[PDB]
Order: sequence, then structure tokens, then C-alpha cells
Amino acid sequence: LKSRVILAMDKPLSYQVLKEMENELYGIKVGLPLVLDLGVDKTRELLIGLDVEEIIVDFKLADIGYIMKSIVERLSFANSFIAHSFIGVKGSLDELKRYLDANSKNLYLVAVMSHEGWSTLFADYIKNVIREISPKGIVVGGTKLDHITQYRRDFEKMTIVSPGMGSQGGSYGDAVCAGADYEIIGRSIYNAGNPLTALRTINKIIEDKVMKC
Amino acid sequence: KSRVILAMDKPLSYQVLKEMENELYGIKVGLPLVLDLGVDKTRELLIGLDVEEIIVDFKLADIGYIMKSIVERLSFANSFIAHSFIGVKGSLDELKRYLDANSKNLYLVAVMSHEGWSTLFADYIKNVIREISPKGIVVGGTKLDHITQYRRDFEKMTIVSPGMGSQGGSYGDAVCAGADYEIIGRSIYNAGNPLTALRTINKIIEDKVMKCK
Ligand SMILES: O=c1cc(O)n([C@@H]2O[C@H](COP(=O)(O)O)[C@@H](O)[C@H]2O)c(=O)[nH]1
Ligand SMILES: O=c1cc(O)n([C@@H]2O[C@H](COP(=O)(O)O)[C@@H](O)[C@H]2O)c(=O)[nH]1
Repeated sequence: LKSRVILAMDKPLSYQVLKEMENELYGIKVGLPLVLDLGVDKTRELLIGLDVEEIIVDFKLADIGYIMKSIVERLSFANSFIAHSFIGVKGSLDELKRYLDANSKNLYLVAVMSHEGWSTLFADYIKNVIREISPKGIVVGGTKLDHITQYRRDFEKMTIVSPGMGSQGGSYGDAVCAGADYEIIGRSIYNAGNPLTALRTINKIIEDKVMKC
Repeated sequence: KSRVILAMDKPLSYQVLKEMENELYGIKVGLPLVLDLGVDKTRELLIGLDVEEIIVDFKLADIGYIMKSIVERLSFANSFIAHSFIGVKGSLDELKRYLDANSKNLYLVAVMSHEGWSTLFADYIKNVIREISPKGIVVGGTKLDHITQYRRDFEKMTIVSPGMGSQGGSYGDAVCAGADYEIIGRSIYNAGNPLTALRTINKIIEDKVMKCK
């Protein structure tokens, strides 16, 4: 089958390794630590040499609209961007969404985070923001499986991406089983002795889990 | 003495900054700047400057591991801004610990300046701030009543307030409402003569402060 993995590239991997990974990943999530290390120019060059379904730039955008737009205009190599939902619509997400739509870029909104300290106190407000903005997708922690299932019910056509797998405790495939489309995986791949073997192993586990699912 | 923190969200010349250094409290480094110049040239530009405080503002809003990875790359700065919404355990707690270990200041975004910022989480945010006990907080200068309220609630905290000029805030009103410093971007860096703009703004702030004091 086809991979459900989005590589969280928060640290550089060699072109050699990434080249082999191309056809065994759904996408790559480009993180701020990576871009700070390589610079925008070299980040773009790196990705140009790669062929994956989706390149997602994730700077966890959470500012006024002007600043979020200023950031994304500098990163045209991405297909999609991640922003927070909690910042709200007027003068923040509305401006960003307008710009991204005008430039044929996708938006993902952070709905529920993976760490224990995240509050789900404001799900009604968060859902309204999401419903209002109408992003391509949302981020829902793979450590919060019940939230994944809840969000999939409340948003049937939404792309759901789920991080917190491996390092943070999520067992590979549980998020997809609970309703996510893709699982975001960072350290368990890029810090592995052999990141390629790590990816191939994970793809197997996910395949197995989904079937028992 | 200046109460202005220059929001450097686009490059300005070393030439100009050197004249500005003695007429500013501090400089807030924005993400578009660092994307443009790269980290190493950002370092070079700013360490070569003499201001009281350099605050790196990438609106930190991730898990602890990632937020720490980000700030470790910009440790020349004195202070960092993070969102309070993301919560404590596994996020802000790890960041605060790391920042403390390195004698860095943390500012938490408490109330944002745009219209879409919800008052719904006011109590939750206050709790996070009490739990973390950061050096300062960010409270929108377009939200003067919130500044005053937050000043009463956290009399010992540094309050910095953006939204002055471009977003409609009148220079000095934020300080008069009880903020220590005002954050100002476009009104200065997009001015025909940024130096003149800053001097004009400093004059306006001084006049206002002398009246509200
Ligand atoms: O709630 C969230 C949202 C995220 O985007 N992420 C991101 O998912 C990735 C997880 O990386 P790791 O597999 O090494 O735990 C990181 O890029 C992180 O910023 C997360 O961990 N939790
Ligand atoms: O609620 C907030 C919080 C901010 O940090 N800011 C920051 O304050 C600055 C405002 O710049 P400007 O004066 O050009 O509006 C920007 O760096 C922005 O990211 C804000 O505008 N509103």
C-alpha cells in the first residue's frame, strides 16, 4: 500500500536517505529548527531534489495576519502550512487564509496538541474557528485518540494529521485507526541508527495495525 | 529614556540601527527578519548593537523539545516570547526550565492585539502565567483595559504592548494603561525615515507619559 507517514524533518537528513524515503512517505513536514539550520535557500534546494505528495511547512503560525502572511510569502516551496487555531479569525487567520487561497497553498490548523499540558477546555471555540476558516486539514495529537475520533466525526472531509508517535508515546497506527489520515513522525525516524530501516519498519507496523483495526 | 521596543520584522541597515540604539529600549527580532538574513547574519547584525534587551519572537508554540531546539539556535538573545495558550506540562515547563538554566527571560503572550483574539480563555491564560512565572507578558496595546487589569494582577511583571501605530494604538496609551514598553514595527521600519519616525514617536510617548503620570 501507500505510506501514511509524514516525516517531521526537524533535523537534517542526508539527500541520500531522503531520496530513498520519497516513495515510502506521504509527505515531509519542514520544521523551524531545520529552516534555521539550513536557511530558506538551502531548505528549498534540499526539497527541490525530492518528490513527495505533500510538503508542509510547520512554523506553528500564531501571530497577527500581517506577520503570518509575511512569513509564508517567504516559503513558496511548500504545498501547505500549519497554523494555530487558538489565535482566532478576525485580523489573524482570515488574512492568512485569504492569502493562502489566493496562492493555491493549503492550510492545516492545530486542533488538539500532543503534550499533556494542552487544554481541551475550548473545543467549541476551536471547532468554530476551524469550521469558519475551512482549512484543508487539522492537527490532532496521536496521544489523544478520543479527540481524533471526535474530530473525524465533526469534520468528515477534513485531512487529519497526528503527531506524538514513537518518542511521545503513541503506538504507530493507533492514530490512523482512530480516524487520522496521516501520522507525523520525527525523532523515531531521524535519530534512528538507520532512519530508512526505521521508516520501513514503521510502515509495516502501520499496515498491520490498520488491518486489525 | 525610550519605552520603545523596535519590532524588527524586516531588515534595517546597520547604519540606521546604530543611530537607533541609543533611542530605543530594545529590539524584538521577528521571524521574517531571520528568514531573510539567516541566523548567522542576524547574530552579526544585532550583537553589534547596544540596547538593553534583545527579544527573539517566533511566537513559540510547540512541544517542549521543539521550542528548546529553536531557542538554543538563537541564544545570543536575552529574551524569548512564547504563547501561554499551549499550556504547561510538556511544553512551557520544559522551555522555562531551559531558559532559566541559561539566564534567559521568557515572555508569554497574554492578550493579543487583533479583533479575533478571544476573551474566552482569559482565566486559563492567567493561571498558566502564574504557574510559569515568566519575566514578562505580551498584552495588546489595542486592549488598554486588559493592560490595566493585567498590571494589577501581576504588578511585578514586565508588560510589553504591540499594536501601536499601524494597528490603531496611540503611542503612549499602552504605557499610560500600565505597560512598561511599547512594541512598534511598521510605523518605524516602513517610514520614509525610520530614524525620524522613532524620534517623533519617542517625543509623543514622553509627552503622554508626563500627562498620565
Ligand atoms: O501537538 C503537536 C503538534 C505538532 O505539530 N507536533 C510536531 O510533531 C512532530 C513530532 O516529533 P517527534 O516524532 O520527534 O515527537 C514535531 O515536529 C512537533 O513539532 C507535535 O509534536 N505535537
Ligand atoms: O498580539 C500581538 C502580539 C505581538 O507580538 N504582535 C507583534 O507586534 C508587532 C507589531 O508590529 P506593527 O507595529 O508593524 O503592527 C509584530 O512584531 C507582531 O508580531 C502583535 O502585533 N500583536
